[PDB]
Amino acid sequence: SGFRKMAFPSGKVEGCMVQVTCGTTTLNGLWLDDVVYCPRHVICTSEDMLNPNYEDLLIRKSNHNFLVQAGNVQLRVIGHSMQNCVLKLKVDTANPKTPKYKFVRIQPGQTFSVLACYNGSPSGVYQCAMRPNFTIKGSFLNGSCGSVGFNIDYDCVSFCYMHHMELPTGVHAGTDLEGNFYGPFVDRQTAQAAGTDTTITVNVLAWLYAAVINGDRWFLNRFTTTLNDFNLVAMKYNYEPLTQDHVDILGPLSAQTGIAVLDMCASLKELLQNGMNGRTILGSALLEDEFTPFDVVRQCSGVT
Amino acid sequence: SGFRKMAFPSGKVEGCMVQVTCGTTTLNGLWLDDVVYCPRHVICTSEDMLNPNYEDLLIRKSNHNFLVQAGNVQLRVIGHSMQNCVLKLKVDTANPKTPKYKFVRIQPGQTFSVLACYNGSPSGVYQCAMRPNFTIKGSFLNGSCGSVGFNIDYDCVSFCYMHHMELPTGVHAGTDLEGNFYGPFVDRQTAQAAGTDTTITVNVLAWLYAAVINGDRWFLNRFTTTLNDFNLVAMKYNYEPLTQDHVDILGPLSAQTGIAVLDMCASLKELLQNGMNGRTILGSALLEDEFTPFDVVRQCSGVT
Ligand SMILES: *[C@@]1(O)C(=O)N(Cc2ccc(OC)c(OC)c2)c2c(C)cc(Br)cc21
Ligand SMILES: *[C@@]1(O)C(=O)N(Cc2ccc(OC)c(OC)c2)c2c(C)cc(Br)cc21
Repeated sequence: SGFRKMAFPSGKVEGCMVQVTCGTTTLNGLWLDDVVYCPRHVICTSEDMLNPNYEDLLIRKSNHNFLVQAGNVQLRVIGHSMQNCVLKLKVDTANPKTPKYKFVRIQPGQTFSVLACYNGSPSGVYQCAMRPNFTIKGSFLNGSCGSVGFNIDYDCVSFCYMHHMELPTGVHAGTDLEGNFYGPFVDRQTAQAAGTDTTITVNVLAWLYAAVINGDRWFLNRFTTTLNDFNLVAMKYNYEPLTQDHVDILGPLSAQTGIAVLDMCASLKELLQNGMNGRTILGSALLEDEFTPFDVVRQCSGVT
Repeated sequence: SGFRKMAFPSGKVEGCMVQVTCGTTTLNGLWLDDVVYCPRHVICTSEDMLNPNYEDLLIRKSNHNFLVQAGNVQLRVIGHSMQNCVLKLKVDTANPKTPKYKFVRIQPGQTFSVLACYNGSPSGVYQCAMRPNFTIKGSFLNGSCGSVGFNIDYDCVSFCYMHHMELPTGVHAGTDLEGNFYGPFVDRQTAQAAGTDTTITVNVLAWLYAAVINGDRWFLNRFTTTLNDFNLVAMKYNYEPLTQDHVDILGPLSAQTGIAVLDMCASLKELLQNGMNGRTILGSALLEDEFTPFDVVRQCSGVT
């Protein structure tokens, strides 16, 4: 029992972190097989980042200009190329610590672990979610670029995120491992609007099921609702519309607890319309949306 | 920017997790050098755990009765001994993945990372605190015993906690790595009272400084207080008394932000007497006490 914001064990990812230097800029790289992946803004200077011509800036760089260091061993760069907003540096040695891995593009509302790194060295790991507006509310300082987000399925690391920038609003933006930005963001120091964010409804409901499984039941009520009535409420409180797909993915939690999805929706509707009244759920005084139904199932069953 | 409940990278600890089996009981062990550390209740059956005579139960066991498995390789047990509530199994091979390590007994209010494990396999990592009442509000299921709590200072892993049991109130109890329980707990299925818990005052104030450093300033006020007046308030709201030592440890945060400790105490006093009024601080609607001044400094400076 107990419910925590749990990250994946970061070991398999720690073994991939390297330091990438290009001119005077240093950030983190991801060494998988004989390729080092890092944000392409590593080739920029402060002046360049206003409106950089990446193709032109990369043309002034040769393999020997990219200094890749794994811990304290230098890697020999034999090739370089840009794919969207990432640089792929071919090294002459395959990472002996390369775990089994996939590159996956996550959907908004999905969660992942972040291994924050500085100078190629890991500093901390935390669990977060891709916000519906394609930002992540992480903890990143200058030097953290190239830190990655990932999930782990038994022995396979699915890399989903690479950190590229901080928005003026303190939220974070980045790409998948093919260099495609999540959201409308570009790797420039320009005016960039993070869209309207909403609350991940299916995740809040999954967290309400995690609360019941752990003893926090005060919010359960004598009411039910319909998907349409619940969606009027979710719309009013800037919550994502709940779909039949979301209802279906809550099925195992509904079966374990014996609480129908629509009955749990009526609890959430009452919590939205009335607040917590100075009470807590799983040690939180707000409605938590960074646990998916899969995360709740995994944590509550003990998947390793 | 951004502030997260961050755990240490778990890699160095993942390399130490093994599975320990004794008869029909399986739990986790910690393999450091040629010694495997695990909770001594591994030698018990459900009937034994009412009032077990550990000395007598250990006498019915030989080196060959302790089955230690590291991933999928069997370790040869050449010695066994009990130290307080832990079993130390001498194996014929030193763990090649043994990081630089220390065994430390943490103080109440101090924080640490937990690597939750089942069958010797890591499932997740989270940050938590040793509660003033010597319990931890973790996330542990049956099979998690032997999971460890740790801190990391550059390359050194300081092991502080080993998980032994769940209290009827869903909170967790365990020992340091010498087998000494934190708190009044014993490794028996008996009536065990977790004392009165209080809020870690210095940690809440450290988290208020983390909020100011990150933009959340609404709670700052035009007031100041004295240590004695603040302590009357802390006493009323079941908060730990603030000491001059706590004031001193908040010094670097006081210097960075330019907000005197007693001025921040007056903000906390107003928050305690008036509540949040439906507002949030670092994405939380309650006063967070699981970040020490050292954790805030580390996260806000970028220590790897
Ligand atoms: C990351 O470590 C950086 O290299 N970095 C500098 C930077 C990143 C991105 C952009 O524009 C898209 C600019 O524009 C000038 C600079 C940086 C910063 C500043 C913040 C964080 Br958090 C991580 C990184
Ligand atoms: C841990 O993995 C266990 O082995 N385990 C069983 C258990 C532990 C401790 C005690 O008494 C002190 C008893 O008494 C019967 C059984 C267990 C349990 C039940 C819960 C959690 Br969480 C972890 C572990």
